[PDB]
Amino acid sequence: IQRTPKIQVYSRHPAENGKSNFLNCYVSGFHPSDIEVDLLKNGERIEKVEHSDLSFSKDWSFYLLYYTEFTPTEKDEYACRVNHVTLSQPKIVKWDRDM
Amino acid sequence: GSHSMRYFYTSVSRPGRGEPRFIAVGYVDDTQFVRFDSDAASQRMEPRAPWIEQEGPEYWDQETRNVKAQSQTDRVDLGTLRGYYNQSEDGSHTIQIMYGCDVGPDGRFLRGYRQDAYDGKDYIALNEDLRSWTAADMAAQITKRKWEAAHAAEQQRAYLEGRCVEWLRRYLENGKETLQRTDPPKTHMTHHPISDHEATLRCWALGFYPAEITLTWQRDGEDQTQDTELVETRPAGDGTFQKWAAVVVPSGEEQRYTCHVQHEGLPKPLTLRWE
Amino acid sequence: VVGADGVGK
Repeated sequence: IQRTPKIQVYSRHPAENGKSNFLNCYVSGFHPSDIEVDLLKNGERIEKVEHSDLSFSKDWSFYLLYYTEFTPTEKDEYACRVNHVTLSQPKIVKWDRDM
Repeated sequence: GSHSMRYFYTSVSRPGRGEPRFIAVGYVDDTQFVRFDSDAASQRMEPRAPWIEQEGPEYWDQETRNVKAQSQTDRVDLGTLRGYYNQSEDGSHTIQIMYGCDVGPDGRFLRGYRQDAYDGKDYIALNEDLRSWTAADMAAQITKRKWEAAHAAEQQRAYLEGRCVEWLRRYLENGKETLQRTDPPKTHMTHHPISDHEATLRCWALGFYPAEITLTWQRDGEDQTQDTELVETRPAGDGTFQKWAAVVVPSGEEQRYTCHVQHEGLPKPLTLRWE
Repeated sequence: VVGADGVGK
């Protein structure tokens, strides 16, 4: 009855170590609209994270883009943590660049 | 080609304390250009694209007053629908509204839209003739009877055929350097071995506008759907969009597979091949 | 521009 979020984690530009970029967490297909989204660096919360204004699709499910400036480093691991009423515990989606 | 203006409203009641949260966003095609957030400081409609900022203070005052009044209507409506559905006032509920207009390549009215939801399900919708309503259930049927007696459809129609198309045209001209340019997809393919005998080919489309796009895989010139995967088109955050499609292939046979990219900014479809 | 305020549900 409640719709769980689809999650995609990706960079705005092709990821190159040492080169400033944006890390994106795109959540979509969810309902209701209350949702918690954090971006993580080696498991720790990044605090300068912005998001788009709440909007929704033809089927009324919501979508949001969360993003932060970042520099990939071949060592640090980045991830998106999503919590929503449909989830029995927060979901962690690791960023995969090579994709 | 064709163009669209759309507004999306979300109202969420907050039974623990205070007024419902109201968020409104406005788009031309896939470009956001305004927003209102009842939780924000301005308490004003705010620009979200450079080409709307040239509008004068009378524009922002009017838009602020209309959207605030609509937000209060949503407040009343959340209470009304709670009663229709015999719901307790302990729970949080959501009303969503989408409306707007399309113009064709000639800049003339093509189609109008007005659709409303409650808790994520259809509630009432204006039909394509802009003269009749579809109510999904008996609660919406009450609303429909009220809206017919109030001639609500006629008021909606006047806006959708009038100010909606007139200001859409204005925005498209004021914003023409971005709103009326297409950014074709920048494409490439990646190769990922998954075994000594199989590999994934991933076909990438990046930096395109508008968001509509088609990625298809062919094997020896025939559409292939088996062993493929397609991600939802996603925003880059700089106003452009991204998508990819992938296929698993026998290693050594990559040359048989072609990725075909269709987009408004592409006179011809693009064909990519791992050579 | 937004539509005008409508009739209540």
